Amino acid sequence: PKEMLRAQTNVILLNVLKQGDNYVYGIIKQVKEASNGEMELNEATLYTIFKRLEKDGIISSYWGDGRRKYYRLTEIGHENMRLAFESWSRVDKIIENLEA
Amino acid sequence: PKEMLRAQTNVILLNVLKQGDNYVYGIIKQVKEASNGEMELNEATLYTIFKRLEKDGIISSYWGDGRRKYYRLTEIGHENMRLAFESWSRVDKIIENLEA
Ligand code: HEM
Repeated sequence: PKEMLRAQTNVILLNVLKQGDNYVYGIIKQVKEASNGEMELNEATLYTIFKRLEKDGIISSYWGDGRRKYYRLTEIGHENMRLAFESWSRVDKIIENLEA
Repeated sequence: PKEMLRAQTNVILLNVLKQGDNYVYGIIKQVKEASNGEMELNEATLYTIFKRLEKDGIISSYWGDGRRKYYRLTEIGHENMRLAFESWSRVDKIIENLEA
């Protein structure tokens, strides 16, 4: 399901930036390692996602020191992540209660 | 965020039906209890969601024995849930690796 995959990719990318500002190739490498090789993201996929996140004010970009484009979570992006994490956590506990 | 709330509601409703076929008022009651009262879903919200899920072949409906409309996960709906659970579980382990 394409839109769920995009949702999953967005969550992963935001959690990478939560660990620290990063650039596209560094993010790909980190996600490849964290997924034991099972998730090899494409440069162009990240550009597509980051254009939307920047438009929405969730992340911002800035140049490093061949200069790399770095991305950072914004203050709004951090707050949105925390709200999402807390509400999905409540969902998890609801589902836990529905089973046993 | 409205679309994330809808995503959360969909997941909860599908997990209710995973526990057994059910009807709208019974589902509301179960979700209210499982959320310790914090999630009181509206009849009309469930109708909206169930119209889409039925259209998509994820659930189907049938009459009980004042007769209630019962809903069941379909074979496709069960398979979609399992695939979603497995892939989001992989996401969780990816995020775990990104932290420590
Ligand atoms: C860790 C925090 C999580 C976030 C931020 C998150 C976010 C999202 C988003 C954004 C979507 C798609 C809806 C949209 O893009 O508007 C989605 C879909 C979904 N999530 Fe999560 N999610 C999280 C955790 C979980 C967990 C723990 C489960 C386990 C039950 C789960 C199950 C699902 C399912 C089944 C869908 C598919 C919804 C559909 O196809 O309609 N998610 N999630």
